Amino acid sequence: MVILGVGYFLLGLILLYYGSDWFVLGSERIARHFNVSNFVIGATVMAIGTSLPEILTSAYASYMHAPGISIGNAIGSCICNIGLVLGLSAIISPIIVDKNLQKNILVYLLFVIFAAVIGIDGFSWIDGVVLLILFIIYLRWTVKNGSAEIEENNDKNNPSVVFSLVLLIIGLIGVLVGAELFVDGAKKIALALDISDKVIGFTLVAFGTSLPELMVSLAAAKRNLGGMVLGNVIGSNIADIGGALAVGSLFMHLPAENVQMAVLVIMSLLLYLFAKYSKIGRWQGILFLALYIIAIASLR
Ligand SMILES: CCCCCCCCCCCCCCC
Ligand code: NA
Ligand code: NA
Repeated sequence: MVILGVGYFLLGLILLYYGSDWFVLGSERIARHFNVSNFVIGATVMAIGTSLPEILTSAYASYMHAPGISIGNAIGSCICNIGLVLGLSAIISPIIVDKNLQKNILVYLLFVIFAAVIGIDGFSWIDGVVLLILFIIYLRWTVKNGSAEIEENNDKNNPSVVFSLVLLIIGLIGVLVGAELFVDGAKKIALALDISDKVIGFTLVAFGTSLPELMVSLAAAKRNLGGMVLGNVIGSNIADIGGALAVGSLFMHLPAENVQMAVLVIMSLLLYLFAKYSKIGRWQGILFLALYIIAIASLR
């Protein structure tokens, strides 16, 4: 069993590594094809793609009468995206945020503050419907503001668009399967070593759901695509709240997570202030990483 486990683990790392880059490359080309910014493609296609694990996990957990895990994982993912993912990415490729993207981050901040407020006494299915609708509105508003598309499908290099789309799809298949092989491999190794417990198990799952955002953003950062990185942090958090958290609330009332929500609000405000008045570079990234470390050391 340890052999299959090692095999799954290594293969997962390989698929994550090359899949993340193919996903980024395909997504960037697609953005160019359809006259939208990297932020837009990051906040829509890439964000949703990489958040599929959180959404499925939250749905499953709530359906299995574990709403605490459902909301814990969703908000935990948001803290990870800003703290670890953006933190690492900012150092690799410092990001200067233009005016239009600043506006988008501000709207993101309003969304998070709104969710924190209505979730003070937990989330009901009605809160979830509301958050889901706002999720949809955000996406359309983001696409419309970030698209200077001024041509029809007949104006494009359609065979090139096909290649880009296939690269994107295969990339995404790579990162999602890779993330799952990683988790299952590590679980098999832990089981084989007789060191598996529920703490290690849930830690493995929680981190597994975040591996796609992590690898994709790092891949984007190494290619100096800061707008894509930023899009795929902001969009993932909204998809995690408007999508993963909301869908969880549809199966069961979710318990309040006021401490984690407060942390997310503060990190979001920080992110906005940096975007608006400075940059998201080395010491901003250092700060975000320090806050993430404090979070994983002290949050229950
Ligand atoms: C860059 C990848 C390096 C992998 C190094 C692996 C060393 C042995 C790791 C055992 C991990 C066990 C994980 C489940 C507890
Ligand atoms: Na995502
Ligand atoms: Na994810």
